[PDB]
Amino acid sequence: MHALVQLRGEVNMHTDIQDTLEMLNIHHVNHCTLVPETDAYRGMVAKVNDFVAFGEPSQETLETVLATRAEPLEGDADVDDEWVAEHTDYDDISGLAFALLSEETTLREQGLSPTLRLHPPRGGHDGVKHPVKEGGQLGKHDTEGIDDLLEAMR
Amino acid sequence: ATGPRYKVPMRRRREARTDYHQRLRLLKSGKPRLVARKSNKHVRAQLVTLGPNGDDTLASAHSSDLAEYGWEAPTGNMPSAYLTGLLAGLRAQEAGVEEAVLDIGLNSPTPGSKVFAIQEGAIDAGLDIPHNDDVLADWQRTRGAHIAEYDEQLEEPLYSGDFDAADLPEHFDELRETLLDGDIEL
Amino acid sequence: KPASMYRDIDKPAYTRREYITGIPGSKIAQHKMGRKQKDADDYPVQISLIVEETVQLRHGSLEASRLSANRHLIKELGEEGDYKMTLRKFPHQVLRENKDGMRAAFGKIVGTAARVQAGEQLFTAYCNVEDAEHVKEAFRRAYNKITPSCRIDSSPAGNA
Amino acid sequence: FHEMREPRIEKVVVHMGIGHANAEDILGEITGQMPVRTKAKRTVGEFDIREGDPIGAKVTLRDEMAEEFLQTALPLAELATSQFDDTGNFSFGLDVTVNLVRPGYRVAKRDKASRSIPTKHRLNPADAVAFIESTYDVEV
Amino acid sequence: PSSNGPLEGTRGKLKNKPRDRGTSPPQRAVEEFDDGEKVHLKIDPSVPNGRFHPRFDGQTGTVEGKQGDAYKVDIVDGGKEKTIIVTAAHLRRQE
RNA sequence: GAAGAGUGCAAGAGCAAAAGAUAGCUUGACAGUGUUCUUCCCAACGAGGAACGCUGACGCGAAAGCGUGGUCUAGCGAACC
RNA sequence: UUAGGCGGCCACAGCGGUGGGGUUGCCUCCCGUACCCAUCCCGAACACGGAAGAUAAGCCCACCAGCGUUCCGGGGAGUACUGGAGUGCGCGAGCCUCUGGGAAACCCGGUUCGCCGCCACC
Ligand SMILES: [Cl-]
Ligand SMILES: [Cl-]
Ligand SMILES: [Mg+2]
Ligand SMILES: [Mg+2]
Ligand SMILES: [Mg+2]
Ligand SMILES: [Mg+2]
Ligand SMILES: [Mg+2]
Ligand SMILES: [Mg+2]
Ligand SMILES: [Mg+2]
Ligand code: NA
Ligand code: NA
Ligand code: NA
Ligand code: NA
Ligand code: NA
Ligand code: NA
Repeated sequence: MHALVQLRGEVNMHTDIQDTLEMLNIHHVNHCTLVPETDAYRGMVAKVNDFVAFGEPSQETLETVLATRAEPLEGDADVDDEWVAEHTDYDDISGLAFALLSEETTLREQGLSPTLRLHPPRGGHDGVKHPVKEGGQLGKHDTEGIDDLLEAMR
Repeated sequence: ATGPRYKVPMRRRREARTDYHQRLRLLKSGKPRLVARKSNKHVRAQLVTLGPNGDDTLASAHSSDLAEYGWEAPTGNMPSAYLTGLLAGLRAQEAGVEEAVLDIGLNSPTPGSKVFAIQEGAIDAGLDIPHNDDVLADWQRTRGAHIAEYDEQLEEPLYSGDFDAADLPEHFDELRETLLDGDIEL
Repeated sequence: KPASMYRDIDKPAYTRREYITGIPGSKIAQHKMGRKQKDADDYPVQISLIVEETVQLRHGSLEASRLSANRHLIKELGEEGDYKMTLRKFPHQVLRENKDGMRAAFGKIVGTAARVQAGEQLFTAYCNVEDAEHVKEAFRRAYNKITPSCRIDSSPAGNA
Repeated sequence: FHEMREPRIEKVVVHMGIGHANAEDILGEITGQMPVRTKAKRTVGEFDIREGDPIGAKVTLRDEMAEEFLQTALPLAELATSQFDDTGNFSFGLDVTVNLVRPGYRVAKRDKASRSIPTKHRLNPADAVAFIESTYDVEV
Repeated sequence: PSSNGPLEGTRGKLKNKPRDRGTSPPQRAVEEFDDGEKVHLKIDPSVPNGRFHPRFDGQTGTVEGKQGDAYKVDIVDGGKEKTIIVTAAHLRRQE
């Protein structure tokens, strides 16, 4: 299970690349999503590669982001342990977070919006003109790397 | 053979056994074929249909297992041929087969030949086959008359292995009647 | 005319003589020099001239540089010295020229040129260890008369 | 093995290459059977522009007709070494050709399951001279 | 295109590879298909008759009956539906 | 000696117990009416063209079968009179 | 299939080569023209009639890789070419990094001297 974050805008983006982002439920810059690692899903993120940031987040980090940025299918409402408990098949954020990482359920299945709308990266990111290997922020990241980005977009 | 760009004929073409141009025209009818084939000593008749992995033979007869009903004479002749066709034709009617198209392979359509005799037999056995009466030999030559008249010019007995001297087209008649019976093992 | 007009590879391959008529003859007198009866493996040293950029060299340039290099080997080794140089390229690409304005602009045949990819050996000489410095100088003059920069490279020769 | 390996005469082709025929009359009386016309292909400067038209005649002799004829033809010629085919044939002269080969030849001349005769079972230049010289005359 | 005939730009798709030269096996020319069946369209260079327009080469239609020995196969060119007359010599069962 | 020959004419493609050659016979280069594709990729548009059927009458073959001109893509023309 | 007939795939099956096998069985060669039929001339062939002889051809069986073909290993080669991205380099023709694919020739070594279906038969 990987985490996708849109880091580059739509203007001048190939139409078919932008439509993939929309199929993966992301419509704006700084919007995140969780995707199971399958042959099909893997094809979609490779195509989006040069406009996103992805990787496998740690149990904790995911919990923090879920705590802070997750939302229900409708309305504001804080998604906390109590909320999770009264609406999900779990007991707390952690139970949800564990099931996600293990690809046992989805945010939709539990009645939550598929998208985590993040805040801009505190202290700024590593640039959107180069991949991670060249000192940038685009492409596949480490678990440490993805956590760094997601925790900054707390 | 000579190189990469070289063309090697289909196997049954190298073997000089199948006329593919005639075979196709044969298959276009949609009906099963009546495979009329001869040998120096024998004759053969098969009823073949098309199948996913190769032809399926639904019925057949050989001039050898002819004697099984009464034969005691040569098998590479006219009387032999007709009777083998009728035999095969009857086993066919038994399998639920109703019609066929004559397939003579690499033989020639000479009037009054053995492949035609084979064909007449199967028609007599009750099979619906496209033919032309005035191409089939006259009834007497089928019986083995032409051969009796040959030994009529005796001097030196025609048949080595004794079956008789003047030979018997009557044996042919005995055999035809034996097969026309309904009980007979097929 | 200037080589600036034909040095780059910016057109399709135009070599089919079955559709091109009136192609000028090549100015390249000979491709095999020195002692053609002797073998290449019969020499201790072997130095080739390597082209550094991917370019097109007209037959006029091939003749001029081949000439001015071999002319040196003949001057320093003699009309029958012990060596053998090789121009391993032949001019296949046919050249046009629009010599009315831009109306019906397909040009007429004016020449021929050899296409050489960067890293390929244009010339290759074979000589003994003594004459090794002459072949280098002959090549120095040769790369002075062709478009690209060149590397004089000694292949089999650890007698340096 | 030897019986089904011993040489025989397949045919003797007697032919007269003329150029435009009136020679048929004699070619039949020398052999015994009917002759056949001979046409041509391609245009020729020697006034031979008409493709299909009479030029020569021939007669292919088989069995008795062949030997009986040879019992007069052979004596009329002088056999030589080079005068022999690689397959074991020979021509001399009006021309007279003799095709020889062993028993299992029908295999290559029949229609069904026909096959080319193996190089081994084929007659040889030497095997020919022998068999023929062994029939009323001398070799080289 | 310098011209607009049916065989324009068909040098590659309507030419047999050397080793496949000559007459083709009767088996596939007499094959039988059922309605609703999915079939691939591809002309056999060796078979002259029963051909369709070369543009359609590479399609995958659906058999919807027949007209004589030939078959009526439905396809969608771009966004327009079309019905193609074609013999089994130029057809193959999908899957 | 699997194809370089030949097959009317450009070029590309097809063809070997043939689509080529020879021989013999025959006039299907037939009348009537359609389905489809093409003309015009997708996507509307005439004439023209082709493939594939049906009805009718025939040619050849033992028969399956082949013949809606020439192996395939050029050789074409509205209304009014 | 101890020798047969009809086939599918249509060279992995081609080219060439060695060895083995048949009395009333099989397939052949073979023997022979009164007939059906036949050759623009020939019972050669086509066709008909038949077994004195043979296993030398063909055929069936076992087998050899020199040529040709199929596939595979290692090497060439993650090379050549390439779909997405870059305020990366170069005067420029052009190149390079990241991401996703990925070759041909050739050398060496294996492989391949057909597989499969139906019918009949000691
Ligand atoms: Cl047969
Ligand atoms: Cl069409
Ligand atoms: Mg909402
Ligand atoms: Mg700030
Ligand atoms: Mg920045
Ligand atoms: Mg092309
Ligand atoms: Mg036509
Ligand atoms: Mg007017
Ligand atoms: Mg033997
Ligand atoms: Na002008
Ligand atoms: Na220079
Ligand atoms: Na073919
Ligand atoms: Na029209
Ligand atoms: Na004539
Ligand atoms: Na054999």
